[PDB]
Amino acid sequence: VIKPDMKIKLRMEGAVNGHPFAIEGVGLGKPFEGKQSMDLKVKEGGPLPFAYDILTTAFNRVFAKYPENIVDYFKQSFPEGYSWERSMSYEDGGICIATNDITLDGDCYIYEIRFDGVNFPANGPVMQKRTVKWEPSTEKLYVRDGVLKGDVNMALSLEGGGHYRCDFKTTYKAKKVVQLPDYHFVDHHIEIKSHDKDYSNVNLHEHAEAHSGLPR
Amino acid sequence: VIKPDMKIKLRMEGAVNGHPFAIEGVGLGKPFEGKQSMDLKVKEGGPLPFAYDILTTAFNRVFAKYPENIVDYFKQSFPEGYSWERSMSYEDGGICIATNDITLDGDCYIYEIRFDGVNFPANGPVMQKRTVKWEPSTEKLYVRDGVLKGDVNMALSLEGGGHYRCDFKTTYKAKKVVQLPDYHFVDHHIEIKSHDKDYSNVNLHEHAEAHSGLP
Amino acid sequence: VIKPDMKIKLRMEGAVNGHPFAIEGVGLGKPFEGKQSMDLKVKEGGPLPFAYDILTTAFNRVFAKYPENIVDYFKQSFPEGYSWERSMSYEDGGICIATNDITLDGDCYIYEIRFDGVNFPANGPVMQKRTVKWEPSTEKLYVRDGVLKGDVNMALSLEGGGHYRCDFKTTYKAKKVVQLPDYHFVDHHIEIKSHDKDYSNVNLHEHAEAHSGLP
Amino acid sequence: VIKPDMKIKLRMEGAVNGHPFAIEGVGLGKPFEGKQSMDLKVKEGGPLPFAYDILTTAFNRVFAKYPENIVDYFKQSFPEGYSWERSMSYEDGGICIATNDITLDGDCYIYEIRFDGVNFPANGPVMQKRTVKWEPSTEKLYVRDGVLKGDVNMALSLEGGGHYRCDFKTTYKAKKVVQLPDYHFVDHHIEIKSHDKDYSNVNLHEHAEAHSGLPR
Repeated sequence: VIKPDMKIKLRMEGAVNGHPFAIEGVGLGKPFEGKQSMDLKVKEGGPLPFAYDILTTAFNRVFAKYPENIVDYFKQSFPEGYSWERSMSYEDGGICIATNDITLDGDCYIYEIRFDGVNFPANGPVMQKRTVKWEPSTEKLYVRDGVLKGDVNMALSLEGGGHYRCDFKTTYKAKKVVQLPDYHFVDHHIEIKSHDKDYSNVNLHEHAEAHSGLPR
Repeated sequence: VIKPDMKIKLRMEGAVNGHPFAIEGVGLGKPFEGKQSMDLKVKEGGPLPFAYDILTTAFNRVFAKYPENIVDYFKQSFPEGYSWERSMSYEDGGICIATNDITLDGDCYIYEIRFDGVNFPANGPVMQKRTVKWEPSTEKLYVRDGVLKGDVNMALSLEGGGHYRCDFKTTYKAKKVVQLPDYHFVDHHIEIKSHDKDYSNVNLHEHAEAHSGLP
Repeated sequence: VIKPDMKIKLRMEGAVNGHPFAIEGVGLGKPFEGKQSMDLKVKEGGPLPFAYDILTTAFNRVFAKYPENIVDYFKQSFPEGYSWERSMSYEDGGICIATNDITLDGDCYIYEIRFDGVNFPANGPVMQKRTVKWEPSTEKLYVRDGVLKGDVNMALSLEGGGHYRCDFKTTYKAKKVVQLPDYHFVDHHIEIKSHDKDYSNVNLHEHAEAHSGLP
Repeated sequence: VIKPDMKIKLRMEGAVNGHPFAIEGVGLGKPFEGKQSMDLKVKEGGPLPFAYDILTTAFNRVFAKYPENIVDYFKQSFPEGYSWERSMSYEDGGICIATNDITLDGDCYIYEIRFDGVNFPANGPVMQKRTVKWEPSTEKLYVRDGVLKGDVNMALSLEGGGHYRCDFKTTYKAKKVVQLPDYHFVDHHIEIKSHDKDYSNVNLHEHAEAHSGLPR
């Protein structure tokens, strides 16, 4: 049920600082190559009055290249699928939380995403749209209470230099019993490859690969 | 346009650990006495698989008794009203965030509430429904960036003793220009007065009073 | 063995952002009235390159007025005494941690204090010495694992208005078995009454009172 | 002033939950190989009533292998040296903070370390000594206010499975003006290679290598 080429359809509904928005996307990815791409359109709440970048990691670790020697929690979970829950705590007190319920219909993954954020300062980099991109990162994954956790300290690069930090904590929950992996890592890189002026239209790419870190 | 007795209608839509739910409420309160009560009904997602208590502070500081010597940000904001944004960070890593948009229709406040929480551990007191009540508390309120902030370290009492801590951070935003207050406090006390077995029906009370502290 | 008037001697050794310092103090207080004062002198590391205010809460809850209806963990612990451990997490990522070991010699409490802080930004209000005073506050106290916990969200007022928040988490540990109290509060107010230009010499006051909250 | 083989002498003084201790160490490392090792002896406060593992990352990024294409803040800082300040926030509310002032005398680095920790629960993995080792990790490094920051979400493996998380935030401060690097990573792995029963004697090794993460 996992093919080398898969399709993606998503809808995100959410709010930031109380202002509602919705986004839909269609994309495709290569589960065994750890690559995916997507075209996204703002359907409600546009033009978004906050940095689009805070949304992009919400738009599926199935699309991570896993080696033979590491248990792949995500690929095992299908056809039933899995869901995730995530908090994103920014250094200036802004906080977002999101969830994705991921199902499979034929060769198309369907994401139902909810995203909510609060307490972003009016003069902060998020509401003033001064973010440039996410730096690449390494997520740490480990088992807790029979489910899988993923943590990572991320950073947005800012216009005119400097970085803006965010601590991500994710819980991933398979919809059926699956084999549990040992502690491992997923390196990833997410990139807006193109966008129009107010980000109503966005082409988004991600590359991700699991590994076991420095040996000995 | 603020009367001694006012009505309340609310809808909350939300999710905890990805589990969607919705609650409706009707109540009434006394803005100048700092009291309010309401009846709440789970309309979707019932029976709620998490402690009801995490929701109750989301179910309006206009219902706080303010003395003459303290600027009342909330009462000033009407008829236009105000909105709030809040994060609630629990000591075991559970996080909720909520927003309320509050408007006025005649004598009736209307709340549009959104509530979301994630990362509550399966074995923790929230998902295990081991909470008893919120202890009384005191919110600290202060101005930042031309809007009003409210912070408080809250605690839930737990079944079989002990407490479970949660740090609240709220931003309040008037829909019009109002006078901004100096640093002050709001003491409050929130109580579920009655409920049925699975909390499908709940009668909720709050009492709150602003003050300027210890000399 | 607790008298209406008691003396205090302390030494604090510490470091902020890796910069070592040391302070000595002599003072006196009134355990049953919940008042205390003291004179403090920087002995090493002067002139301190950070806001003095971050240190003052480290410079003893025995000097809190407890009513009859609340168990007094602190007064019970003497003559053996008690110790405390505390973290202070500021909103800009600055972190301090402190410990005090408190003993009794005749009529004189002796404090051995250690204080350390890191990650205060160069441009932040602590390293820029832009703090004015701590606002009055209310500590929440409650039992966990047979010892007493104290939590409070504190705020420093800043020069030119605005506030700077800090979350306090303390653990208090009696040196002997004592009666454990129920959930309660300690209101307190701490003030630098006088100081010289670079805070080499400081006269510090505190007033504190326990209570059970809002009904 | 940077040699392929360098010596290390350190003293750490500190307290955990108010109980004071002191440790001294002698070791050596290979700055260009990103390898170092050390023998440590508890001089005061033994036998330590808490997990030794909380101390080990306090016992110098000079010993990280840096590629040509990444600015090496640490090697540049010598002979004058640099200092660091660090907070370590554990998921059960335990908190440690430490500082190291690092100087150079001939071919020997001298570390003066202070370490303080509080609010470790009596029944937690630290006071009950149920930690096994630190998992390998990837530190994220970036410039802020003209100094270098390093953040990483770390994890201790626990006896009988499971992990215990800790968020590290470090500030590194060169003692002279040096070139500032772009955002980068340092993968590392720290290991107690041998110890006696109560950890009075410990042989500690670390391997570390800088890189720039996933490309494109």
